[PDB]
Amino acid sequence: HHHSSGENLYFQGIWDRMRDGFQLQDAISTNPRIERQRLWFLSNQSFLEQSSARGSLYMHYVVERLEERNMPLELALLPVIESAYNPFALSRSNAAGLWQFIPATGQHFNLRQTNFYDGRRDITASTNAALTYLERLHDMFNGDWMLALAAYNAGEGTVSRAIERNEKLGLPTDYWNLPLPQETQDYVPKLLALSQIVMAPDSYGISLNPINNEPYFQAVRVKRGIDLSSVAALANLDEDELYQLNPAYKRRVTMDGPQQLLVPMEKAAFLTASLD
Amino acid sequence: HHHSSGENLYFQGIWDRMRDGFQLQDAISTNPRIERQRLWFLSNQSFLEQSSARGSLYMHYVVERLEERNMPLELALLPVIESAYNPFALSRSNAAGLWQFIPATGQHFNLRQTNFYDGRRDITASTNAALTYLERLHDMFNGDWMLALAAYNAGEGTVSRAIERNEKLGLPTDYWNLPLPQETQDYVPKLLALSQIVMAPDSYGISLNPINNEPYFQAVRVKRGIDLSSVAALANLDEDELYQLNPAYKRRVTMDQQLLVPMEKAAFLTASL
Ligand SMILES: CC(=O)N[C@@H]1[C@@H](O)[C@H](O[C@@H]2O[C@H](CO)[C@@H](O[C@@H]3O[C@H](CO)[C@@H](O[C@@H]4O[C@H](CO)[C@@H](O)[C@H](O)[C@H]4NC(C)=O)[C@H](O)[C@H]3NC(C)=O)[C@H](O)[C@H]2NC(C)=O)[C@@H](CO)O[C@H]1O
Ligand SMILES: CC(=O)N[C@H]1[C@H](O[C@H]2C[C@@H](C(=O)NCCS(=O)(=O)O)[NH2+][C@@H]2CO)O[C@H](CO)[C@@H](OS(=O)(=O)O)[C@@H]1O
Ligand SMILES: CC(=O)N[C@H]1[C@H](O[C@H]2C[C@@H](C(=O)NCCS(=O)(=O)O)[NH2+][C@@H]2CO)O[C@H](CO)[C@@H](OS(=O)(=O)O)[C@@H]1O
Ligand SMILES: CC(=O)N[C@@H]1[C@@H](O)[C@H](O[C@@H]2O[C@H](CO)[C@@H](O)[C@H](O)[C@H]2NC(C)=O)[C@@H](CO)O[C@H]1O
Ligand SMILES: [Zn+2]
Ligand SMILES: [Zn+2]
Ligand SMILES: [Zn+2]
Ligand SMILES: [Zn+2]
Ligand SMILES: [Zn+2]
Ligand SMILES: [Zn+2]
Ligand SMILES: [Zn+2]
Ligand SMILES: [Zn+2]
Ligand SMILES: [Zn+2]
Repeated sequence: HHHSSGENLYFQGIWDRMRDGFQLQDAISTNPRIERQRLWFLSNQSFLEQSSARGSLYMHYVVERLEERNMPLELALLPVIESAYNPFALSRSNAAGLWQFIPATGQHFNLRQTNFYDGRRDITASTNAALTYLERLHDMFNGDWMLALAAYNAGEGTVSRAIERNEKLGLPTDYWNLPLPQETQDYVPKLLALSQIVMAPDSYGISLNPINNEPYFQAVRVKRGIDLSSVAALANLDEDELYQLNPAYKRRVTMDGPQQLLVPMEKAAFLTASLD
Repeated sequence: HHHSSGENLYFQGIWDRMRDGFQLQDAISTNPRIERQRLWFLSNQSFLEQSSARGSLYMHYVVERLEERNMPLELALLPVIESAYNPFALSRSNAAGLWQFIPATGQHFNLRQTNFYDGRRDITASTNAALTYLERLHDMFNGDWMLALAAYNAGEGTVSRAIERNEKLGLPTDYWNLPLPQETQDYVPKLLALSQIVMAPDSYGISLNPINNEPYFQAVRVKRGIDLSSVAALANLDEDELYQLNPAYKRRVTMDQQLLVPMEKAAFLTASL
């Protein structure tokens, strides 16, 4: 119960703002599995740097959504481990977008999947769905964020079955003792290790890319037959940047999508007035 | 039902959109207490009409917040019964804003209360706090929205103590069997009755005030303490309308960084401020 309710506008950078809402640091065990993931980040330092530079487009939005819901701000780092904040990322299980929704879970959250539009890549739709899913999982596991994260990665069924197996054997049923697939064994310590580094990067000899505490994009209502090319030309925008903000459109063809477009803040007023 | 933003253009108005996200209709009992509240609304029809006219400023925002959290859209009616969608409404217990936060609960959610600023009246801050509170209450009562609503009105402690009392007596512990203060006895059936009317207004001989399924306002960044009078003059806005959208400011001086403005002036004010 650290509710900010809109005073976090005063923070200079996004990292400080994120740190303000961290909720999982108090209870971090010193399980060696966390140390193991911490070393991975230190020895692959370009991973966080590249994720941060891409993340600069999206992180402000993610942070504000988490704050509004009073959810742990460590979850603003979840796309780092899921997708390196690359919304075009696609796993071999066909997990898609920043939040790595598989097709069936995406479908459950009404993240539409056509040949030209994939709602799982849509920044705003996918983020709100992911936070809703995470909240639901947390509720299903009696408020335990470790089990919720495990279930996000492995599925609620897998985690529940692991719990019941341990109950029958007379083993403890906390996340750390569950016999989960290796990916899920690594998943939670990975997030915890990364959050420790983000909390105190100096202490690991790391420097984070400065990211300002300001919105990068604004949603603009548009018409049906307006191409990204046309919007780019109209506002003298970099078409690559527009695509990175609107990655749901495969082949950059604006078909099959909602009548909303994310545009850079500095051109938002012009495009609002021009298109709407 | 999880809501996608592609359904939105097809909705006629906000009432259709609201109904789409209703989650509490399936399990509404036919307890006489609900019928009793339903009759009150039918015999005092101006109540919902006045609430709807005020609500036209705010309802779209509330609906979108509820959708993105997959929370019951019946909760978009909670400000009707709490405040008639009037953010200046103030109970004798000093419950304030659309969502009627009392001082201590407001404080808990960091809704600041000075002689010049009351965060409880702030549309976006109060709404997000209320939804968070409601979600937390729902979680505390094992997903039961009846108990959550009762707790919103009476407090978590009161409801928990009523449940424990019934357990010891060997009574069921569902909302309907708790002997709560009369306000809280009426509170939940009031919301359910109103949602039934909104769900099928034809069936009660009611026609709801048309409200478009479009945003009324947009948030605009301001980096300084500007007067709302100055903003109103700059954009040729009615100062009253600006105040209704930004009711937290007693002194209208701001100083106390986001400002809600009518959609049609949003681009101009974004560029100007
Ligand atoms: C002489 C005469 O008869 N004059 C008529 C006026 O009475 C009438 O004004 C309206 O009257 C009704 C009372 O029947 C009143 O309804 C009340 O509205 C408030 C909300 O503002 C509710 O209070 C909230 O209740 C919840 C609990 O459920 C609390 O959690 C919340 O904190 C309370 N909020 C506040 C601010 O106190 C009351 O419960 C509700 N009473 C009910 C449903 O019985 C209307 O507000 C009055 N409206 C106005 C504009 O005054 C008028 C019609 O407008 O007609 C006159 O003739
Ligand atoms: C957000 C999301 O879609 N989560 C789903 C998850 O995806 C995981 C899968 C993982 C992934 O794609 N791993 C494969 C990596 S590799 O390409 O094979 O190396 N990434 C996603 C988010 O963590 O898979 C499990 C299990 O199917 C699903 O549980 S279910 O309810 O039982 O279906 C769960 O819903
Ligand atoms: C959102 C909110 O602030 N809810 C609070 C609620 O307010 C209620 C009070 C009621 C109200 O103002 N009633 C009095 C009306 S009258 O003017 O006296 O007739 N309206 C508000 C929202 O439902 O009062 C209870 C009990 O104190 C609080 O529980 S506590 O945890 O035990 O403090 C609860 O937090
Ligand atoms: C398969 C692989 O090596 N992917 C790279 C990993 O670092 C990482 O993989 C992601 O692992 C998550 C579990 O920790 C999965 O939930 C997620 O789906 C998976 N993502 C992808 C695209 O395979 C991510 C980004 O860090 O992709 C690669 O970079
Ligand atoms: Zn709290
Ligand atoms: Zn803080
Ligand atoms: Zn669901
Ligand atoms: Zn919950
Ligand atoms: Zn919790
Ligand atoms: Zn069990
Ligand atoms: Zn819907
Ligand atoms: Zn629920
Ligand atoms: Zn006026």
